[PDB]
Amino acid sequence: TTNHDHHIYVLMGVSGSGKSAVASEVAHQLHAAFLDGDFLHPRRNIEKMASGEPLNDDDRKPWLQALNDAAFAMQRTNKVSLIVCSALKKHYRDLLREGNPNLSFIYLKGDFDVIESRLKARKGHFFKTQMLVTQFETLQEPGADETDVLVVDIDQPLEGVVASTIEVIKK
Amino acid sequence: TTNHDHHIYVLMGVSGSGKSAVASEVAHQLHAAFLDGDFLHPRRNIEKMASGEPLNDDDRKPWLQALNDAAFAMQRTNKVSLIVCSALKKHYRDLLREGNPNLSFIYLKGDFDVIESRLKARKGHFFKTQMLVTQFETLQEPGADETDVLVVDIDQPLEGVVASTIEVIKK
Ligand SMILES: Nc1ncnc2c1ncn2[C@@H]1O[C@H](COP(=O)(O)OP(=O)(O)CP(=O)(O)O)[C@@H](O)[C@H]1O
Ligand SMILES: Nc1ncnc2c1ncn2[C@@H]1O[C@H](COP(=O)(O)OP(=O)(O)CP(=O)(O)O)[C@@H](O)[C@H]1O
Ligand SMILES: [Mg+2]
Ligand SMILES: [Mg+2]
Repeated sequence: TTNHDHHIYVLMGVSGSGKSAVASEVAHQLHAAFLDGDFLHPRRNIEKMASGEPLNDDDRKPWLQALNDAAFAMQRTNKVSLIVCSALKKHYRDLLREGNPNLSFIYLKGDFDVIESRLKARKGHFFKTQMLVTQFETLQEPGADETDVLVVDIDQPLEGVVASTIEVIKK
Repeated sequence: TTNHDHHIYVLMGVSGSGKSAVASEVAHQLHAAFLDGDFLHPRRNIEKMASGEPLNDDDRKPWLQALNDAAFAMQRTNKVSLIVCSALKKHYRDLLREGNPNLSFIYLKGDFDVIESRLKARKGHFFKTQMLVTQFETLQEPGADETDVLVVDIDQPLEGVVASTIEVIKK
């Protein structure tokens, strides 16, 4: 059932790195299957985040399995599938990876100052620092041993970010 | 938790009526969320479909509930959610409705003569007649009693269907 002929790409990196804004554009450009993973949490998770609370790792178990399932579905009918999922921790990455030998990660890498500048430029959006500091703390950048991780420089205008993304895709 | 100010539109209709192509531009242009519902089929379904066996109405139970779920999730954080899914039988429509008072359908409506010339329009595609008859055989036209169903006439070129879809959306 796994078409090793088709591929699935997971845009990752903290909140503010560019996942959504670049992924939209790439799928539109290569004309491909794109799925935002924020969309697959179980009804239980939506209420907990709505009740103002942070999901914990157990809550992410069923979500990432759903996403992994969704990875499975996209690559039956598309050669290029993009899924947005910040996936900061190396164990989430293994939850996605399992049974998907054809899934790989594209990591939109930047440092703090760059990503901070990016979110405060959100018109009307009040920017809270602790949130981004938790994102860096949680982030367990994939090492060299994570060999299905490709990497991208977000320090570049979106469109450059876009183009690089396409390259590492067509590379 | 149901944000009655954000809405989900399901692009329904037969296979061939433009569900995915129309929904991608409406998502692009409206800058809104788009989930294609093929991708939420349980690992079981991917295999039943792969082995070649059709799905019955039992195997869609779990899939449409996942989608209903997904609908819930998209409208927490977006005012306009579009979900592609054929939605042929009234029952499938009822199942997506459940829990989601803030959901609606946009019926990419056409007749047989039209959808067929279209599916045949792509090169290298070997078009099977029964496959679309069945489609129409299966179809349970949203009747006038289903008042969250809007309809868009497809006997119109791609762009007016995009434009009309957008109208029913902003209407
Ligand atoms: N290369 C770039 N240059 C300038 N702005 C960029 C950029 N890439 C993304 N942006 C903008 O930066 C902000 C981050 O957006 P984006 O929604 O894509 O990130 P994200 O999806 O990773 C955060 P979230 O997880 O909350 O969705 C947005 O304001 C976006 O328009
Ligand atoms: N209004 C229109 N004018 C011309 N071509 C159109 C059209 N709407 C759709 N198409 C084309 O018609 C065919 C059907 O595409 P599309 O993927 O949207 O159908 P669909 O989503 O209903 C297929 P399926 O349901 O099997 O997933 C494709 O060739 C698409 O490019
Ligand atoms: Mg995002
Ligand atoms: Mg389609």
